[PDB]
Parts: sequence; C-alpha cells; structure tokens
Amino acid sequence: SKVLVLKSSILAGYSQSNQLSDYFVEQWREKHSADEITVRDLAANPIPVLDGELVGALRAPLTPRQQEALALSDELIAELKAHDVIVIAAPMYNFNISTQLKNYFDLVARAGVTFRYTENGPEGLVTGKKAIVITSRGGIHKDGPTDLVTPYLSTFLGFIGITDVKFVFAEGIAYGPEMAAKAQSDAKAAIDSIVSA
Amino acid sequence: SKVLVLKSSILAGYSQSNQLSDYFVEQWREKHSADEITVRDLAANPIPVLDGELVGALRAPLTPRQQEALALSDELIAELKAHDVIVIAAPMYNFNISTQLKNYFDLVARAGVTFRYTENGPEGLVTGKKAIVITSRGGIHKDGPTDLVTPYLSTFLGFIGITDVKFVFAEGIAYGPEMAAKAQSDAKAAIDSIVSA
Ligand SMILES: Cc1cc2nc3c(=O)[nH]c(=O)nc-3n(C[C@H](O)[C@H](O)[C@H](O)COP(=O)(O)O)c2cc1C
Ligand SMILES: Cc1cc2nc3c(=O)[nH]c(=O)nc-3n(C[C@H](O)[C@H](O)[C@H](O)COP(=O)(O)O)c2cc1C
Repeated sequence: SKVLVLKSSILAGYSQSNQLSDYFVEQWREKHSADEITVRDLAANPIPVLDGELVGALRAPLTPRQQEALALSDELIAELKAHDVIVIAAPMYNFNISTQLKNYFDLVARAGVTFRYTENGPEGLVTGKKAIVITSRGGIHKDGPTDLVTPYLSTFLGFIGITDVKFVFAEGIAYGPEMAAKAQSDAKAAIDSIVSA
Repeated sequence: SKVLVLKSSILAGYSQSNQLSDYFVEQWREKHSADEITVRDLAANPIPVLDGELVGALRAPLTPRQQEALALSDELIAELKAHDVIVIAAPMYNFNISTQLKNYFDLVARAGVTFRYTENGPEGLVTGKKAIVITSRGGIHKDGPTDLVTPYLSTFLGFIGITDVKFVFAEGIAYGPEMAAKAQSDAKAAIDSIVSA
C-alpha cells in the first residue's frame, strides 16, 4: 500500500503539523514496513497560485507557463490517484488553510478528471482512498463555529471522491507548555489509533 | 465618506463579481456623489503569497523582499482603516475564496495592528466599518453546509473588528440563462437596497 503525505506549513522544522506528519510516517514505517511512503512538501516546493492565465491552462495553443502548469496538475493528480492513504497536514492560518495547500487543491480539482458531472450531481473520481487530516491551531476551535477548515476539508475532499476522512487535531498550541504538550500528546494518540487500526 | 472596493476574481472582464462590484460603484457615485471610492483589484495587482520569509517580515534586519512586504502590509492596513465602507468581491473557487483575496487577508491580519489580545479574548482594531460581501457561485450553496465562504468571511472580518457585514449572493451562474440572469437581478436588487439605505 501507498501513503502520500502533504506538508503545508510555512514554519519548516518549527512546524507542529510537520512534526506530527513525521511521527505518522515513523509509526507507519515501523508498523507497515512494505508500504511505500511519498512526502510532498508544498512549502519547500511551492505550487503556483491559480490565476487567470493558469485556469486557462486547465479549461488554442498554450504559453510555456500554461503548458508547464498543466503538466504539474497532471503530475499532482496522477500522484494522488496512485496512493491509497492520503495524509494532509492542514495548519490553520487566519481561519483558513495555508495558501500552500490551497494552491495544490486549485490544481487538483478538474472536471472530467478528479470529478465529473452527472444527472443527480457532481461525483468524485478519486475513489478508494482513506484520508487523514492533521490540523494544528494556536487556539481551540474544534466543534465550534470558528472552525471552517474542518468542514471545508471534508467538503473539498468529498467533492473529488475522498469521503473517508479522519481528523487529527492539535489545538491550543499557543496556550503555554501544558497545553502545547497536551496538543502533541493527544494528536500522537489519535495517530496511534489510526496507524494500528 | 469613503468606499473601498476589493476585486478578487481571476476572470477579469468576464467576472460576475467584478460586474456586480462595478454596478455597486456606479450606484454609489450616483447616490452619494461626495464620497470618494477607491478600487483595488487584487488579481490585476497581486499580493504575494504568505510564506515563511514573509511571515518573518511581519513577526534582526530584513531582506529586501521582507521590508517590501512589510511596507505593502502597512499600506494595505492603512487603506482599510482609512475607509468607511468596505466592498469585498468574494467569488467561490473550489469551496474557498480566491487566493487573490486570501493573500490580502494574510497581510492584513497582524497582532497589535488589526487586532489585539486582551484578558477576555482577541478584539479587532478595525472599528466603525460597514462591509458588503458580493459573493458569486456557479452552484447554489447559500444556507447550506457547502458554504464555508460566508461564515469564514464573517469570522475573519469579525476577528479584525468588522462585525457589520451584509452579504450579496449571486448563485447558480452555471445553471443556464434564466438562472444566471436571476443571479444578476437578485444581486443588483440587494445592492440597491444597500445603496439607498
Ligand atoms: C500566519 C499565521 C496565522 C495563524 N492563524 C491562526 C488562526 O487563525 N487560528 C489559530 O487558532 N491559530 C492560528 N495560528 C497559529 C497556528 O495555527 C499554530 O501555530 C499551528 O501550530 C500552526 O501549524 P504549523 O506549526 O504546522 O505551521 C496562526 C499562525 C500563523 C503563522
Ligand atoms: C477555479 C474555479 C473554481 C470554481 N469553484 C466553484 C465552486 O467551488 N463552487 C461553485 O458553486 N462554483 C465554482 N466556480 C464557479 C464560480 O464560482 C462562478 O463562475 C462565479 O461566477 C465566479 O465569480 P467570478 O465570475 O467573479 O470570478 C468555480 C470557478 C472557477 C474558475
């Protein structure tokens, strides 16, 4: 089986979500040693912003910049469709996801490729996947009205076919050492229950 | 009084939200001729993505790139604080706002500048504003679970102090000519009720 890990924090080795993604990988390698794991760091190797020129590349001959972004989109969709387990690190910045992750989403969502229209609605074409979202927050938003990230991720992932999503939260990072420790400990325990399922 | 219009679509003169923002400006000029209106097109003049280098500029001496982004952030916050009425065009792309608008948000949200921490929580420092969100959608999401854009905008704007927000929806653009006409007509009528309040 095949695991894809998508890192999206801008805080590099200080990132809470990267430390937790790295813990997931460690645990996965020990407990499922035959599985191949690919890590894509969307901050280290940024995906361009979706602009008018790029959306044209996805939807006459293309400019160099456009051909290249189509190629990238194809590469990213191919990689997603190639993996069985999708781990998405989704730190919350200003009540949204990171722009790093977003730009990835904007190249992956493509009609007739990752979803298609039917009579009874759109349906996703990325099938058979199990996702895990590792989402870190300075504050505490879980199950509250200020967490749009969680439902947005469920919505966006479901749209492209990924309806089996498990969320791992690391909240209250900003609230001192007991709380930041609690966040790590709680997230790791959640990861452990997933890895040993 | 002073009106700031923030355009965020990537579809230029084909943009539904830009056409509706332009209608708002037209109507505002006719009905409040003394008011000064500023239009900032976040697609035409893009704001950089918030990355590790830039967040450093906001939070030792800075690189050229960092000083410049601080300067930009200061300019954007100064402009926002200078206006009374804030019109934000928020087309929905892949269940989020545009990255164009987002990058603006990521430079405007700054502790001790647009919000501050207190004992009873954070409180916004952009006070006295009236916002209008003009949000366009191919589908129909209003009051449903797939509209995270609306609560995200309320949340993010409220965080920085902008708690008086009125939403103008133009939905079902993608559903043929009666529906796209309906969207325009319904949005314009909503704008009209706002402009003549
Ligand atoms: C740009 C910026 C924006 C942030 N916005 C929020 C916020 O909306 N809500 C919150 O609870 N924490 C916020 N935080 C705190 C982060 O969510 C917290 O540091 C989390 O650990 C980030 O994950 P990371 O370390 O993997 O990048 C923000 C941090 C930064 C850098
Ligand atoms: C990149 C892309 C993504 C889109 N995503 C959605 C979507 O999530 N939901 C929806 O209802 N419409 C979606 N649409 C349709 C737009 O919301 C619709 O065309 C709206 O009119 C866009 O505003 P604009 O013309 O001002 O840019 C999308 C369009 C594009 C270009």
